[PDB]
Amino acid sequence: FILLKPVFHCLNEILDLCHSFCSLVSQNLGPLDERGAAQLSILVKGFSRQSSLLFKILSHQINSDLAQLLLRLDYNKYYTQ
Amino acid sequence: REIITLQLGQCGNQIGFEFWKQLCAEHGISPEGIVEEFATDRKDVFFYQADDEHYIPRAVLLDLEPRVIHSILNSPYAKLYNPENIYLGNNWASGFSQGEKIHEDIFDIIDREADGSDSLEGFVLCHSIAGGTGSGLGSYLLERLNDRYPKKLVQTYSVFPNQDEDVVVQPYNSLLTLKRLTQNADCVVVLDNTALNRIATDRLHIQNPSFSQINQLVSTIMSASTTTLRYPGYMNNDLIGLIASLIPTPRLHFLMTGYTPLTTDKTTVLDVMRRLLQPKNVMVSTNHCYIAILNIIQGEVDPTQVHKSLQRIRERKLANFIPWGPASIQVALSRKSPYLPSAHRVSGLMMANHTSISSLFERTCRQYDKLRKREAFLEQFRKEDMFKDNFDEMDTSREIVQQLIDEYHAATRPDYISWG
Amino acid sequence: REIITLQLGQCGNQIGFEFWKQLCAEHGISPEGIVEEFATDRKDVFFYQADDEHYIPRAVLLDLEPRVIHSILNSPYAKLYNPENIYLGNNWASGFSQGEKIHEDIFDIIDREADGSDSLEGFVLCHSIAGGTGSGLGSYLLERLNDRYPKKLVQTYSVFPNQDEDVVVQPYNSLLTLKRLTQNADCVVVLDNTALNRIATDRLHIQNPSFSQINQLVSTIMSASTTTLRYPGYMNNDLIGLIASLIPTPRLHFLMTGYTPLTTDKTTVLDVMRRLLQPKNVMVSTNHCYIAILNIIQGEVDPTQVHKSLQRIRERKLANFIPWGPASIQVALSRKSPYLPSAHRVSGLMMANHTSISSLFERTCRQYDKLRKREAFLEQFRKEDMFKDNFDEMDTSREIVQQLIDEYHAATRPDYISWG
Repeated sequence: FILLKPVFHCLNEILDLCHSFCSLVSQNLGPLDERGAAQLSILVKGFSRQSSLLFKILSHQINSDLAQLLLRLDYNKYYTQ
Repeated sequence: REIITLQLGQCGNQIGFEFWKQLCAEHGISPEGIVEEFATDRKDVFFYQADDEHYIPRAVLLDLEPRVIHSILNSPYAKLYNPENIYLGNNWASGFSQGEKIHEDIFDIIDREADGSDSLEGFVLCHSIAGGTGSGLGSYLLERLNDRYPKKLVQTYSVFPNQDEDVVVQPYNSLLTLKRLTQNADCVVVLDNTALNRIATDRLHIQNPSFSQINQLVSTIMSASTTTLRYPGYMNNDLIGLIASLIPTPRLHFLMTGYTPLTTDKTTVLDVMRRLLQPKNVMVSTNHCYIAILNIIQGEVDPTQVHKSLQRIRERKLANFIPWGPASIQVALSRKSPYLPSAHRVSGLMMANHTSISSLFERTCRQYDKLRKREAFLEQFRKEDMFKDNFDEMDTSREIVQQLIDEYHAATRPDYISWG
Repeated sequence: REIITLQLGQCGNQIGFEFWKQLCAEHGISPEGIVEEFATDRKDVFFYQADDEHYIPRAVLLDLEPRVIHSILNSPYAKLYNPENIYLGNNWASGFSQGEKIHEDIFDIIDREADGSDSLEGFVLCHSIAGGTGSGLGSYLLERLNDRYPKKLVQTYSVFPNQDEDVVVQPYNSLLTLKRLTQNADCVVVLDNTALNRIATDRLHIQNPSFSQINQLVSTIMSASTTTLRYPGYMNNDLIGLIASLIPTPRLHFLMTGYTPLTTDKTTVLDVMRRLLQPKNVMVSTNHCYIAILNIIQGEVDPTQVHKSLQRIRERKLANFIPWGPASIQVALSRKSPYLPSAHRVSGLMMANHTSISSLFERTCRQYDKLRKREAFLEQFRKEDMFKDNFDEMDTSREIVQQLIDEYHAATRPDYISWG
């Protein structure tokens, strides 16, 4: 799917925000509410937003792409929300 | 990084013995450790490489009051396992105390292997719960390893004993082992003596020699659980990578097993998934739900049908689960090895986090609570009382395991987002 | 979608054995199930495809107190039928009770085949009415399948026993079976022991070994009744598509049989039709009428003459029927197979709904009523009494079968538009 710009340019930021979160958790083993909580709540809401957006996009209709949906649809998790 | 298996206790040594024999036959290894002439596998994790193709496994065999370790020695495979790392009661306290005096030399045996390996990821314990000598010593060693290797991880192939309930102090022993395992073990794969015995009655007429035959079942589970590491693949090319999906929260790290062709002595992937999801293939004896499921199939598997197989399994809805966790079942593939029989060309296994095992924990806590009110078996042996005069480590274990039970049922609840 | 045949009971297993052997010889299949070297047919529906051209039928062989199933095993065709799906009284209640305890494992056997198939349309039961072990167990299993598979359909090749009236509890057993069949079976094809024995005396001198030889007659009917599905055609390319024509109202789902060359060991379609409608070729023993009739012809049949034949039969007016349903007769064609003898090049069969069978049901209801008043054979074996203390399912079956008899005669009446 690298050809199409939107899906690529959204999965990339899905990975990059996860990089930032991985950094935040990596910082300390002690609990961190030192603005980490604020950006972390922002992060979970934003990641839910973009993940559900790409879910809507997934749902040439190639079998691999359409079949990949039902892994997540097993729980119906993002659609139910 | 290479894995070292810390097989301890009589039962644990028996199952580690057979596991290494099973991987000898499966891999290109002879009973003397020589590369087989008849012989594509990543053997480096589990087998140390000698110069003259002596594939010696990284097994640490710990014996206490040895009886069956002499039998292990007088075997054709004694030359196969030669790191030369064997160093000489039925109570948990007795085993713990006996371990405490020899802790340094057994740990120097640990250090030698850790140094000899290029690198080290994991300690895999063939631990026995309430195993007399095995328990207590295994709990002590478990507490020691995490401290000295904080970054490193410990898995425990715990053979949880349920034999329809001889040792009278079983609930006490198992209770203490579970406290140590709940706070000081990175992962646990639970097995059940009664469950494997019931499978044994199902598949065969064997009832009386249950232990000897059930050892084979345990060996098959243990080898299949690692086959994806032992053979290259696209994903789960390392232990932690496999383990992560299986354990979503630290406390709930106990994993149920299952195997599709229990009579492994063509079938499509759709069939093997569904067969696996019924309870007969499961080897473990208010709403209840899985937290997460994983499955690995080794055989002549068509690639385009695996995704469609998971599609169909979703339609069947045979595995009912609505946990806090979002982890959906994933269909994984591994390589069936050559040189061994290919009966049942397609054969699969599942490893999963389920709330049902809380019941099995609560049964031994129930036996313990009854026995504790009676005080019928406090044992009162001078070892027992001198080691624990307060008898309050038992209560600490009771509250910790009760927290574990409550955490399981809270995971069943819709609101495990809150503290469990 | 593929059909699974649920052959049960000693007699049912005998006829399923012969039917699958017949389709082995007819299709390109050996007693070892390998494709014939000497060998255009739709073998998908009835025969599962193995990788090495092992054409295993989707037969479920159920044994209870096995005697003849051992004889089935020690046969050349044992490798032909190897799904490995065989799992171990003369009273209906005893058979029902024995079935209940093993219902889960046999149903898992059902599930496995339904799953291994790409898809499933139908369950075809080689059921034996008042078959001792066969009856009761077949009724229970019939009650289970519709519940577990509401969309799916069940056909029953019931060999209704008439032997001129040893088992003394035949009317009771058959009575309960018919209740379960009337409410829980989508279709039934009825056959008669006296009728086939009378034909046996007609065509041959065989009198004493009736059962062994009559098996062949039954097998011919069973194979010919499916030939249009087994071999593709312009019409009736599915079981349900055929079934619709034959069963017009859900209650009246019991089907008459007939075969033109009973001595099948050139004849024009006109000839075979006017032969077939005669009562000698019929294989079953106040105005009375057909509800609907269907004929399938397999042979060297000219196409232009078939419609002219149907016209000629309409003039010729043998089949007398003024039912509430307009369905009279339609001429259908199937392909005669190669490699087997083509003696009687043109050979035909008919499936029909006829009101006459109400007489045969009422005969066993008459025997049951007389036996019930005498109260001579309640059996009252502790099994019978504990399972049925009230003995009121007999009365429920009596009222249900009496409804069926009244519905048949109401179908004869001009006003089945009103409730029957």
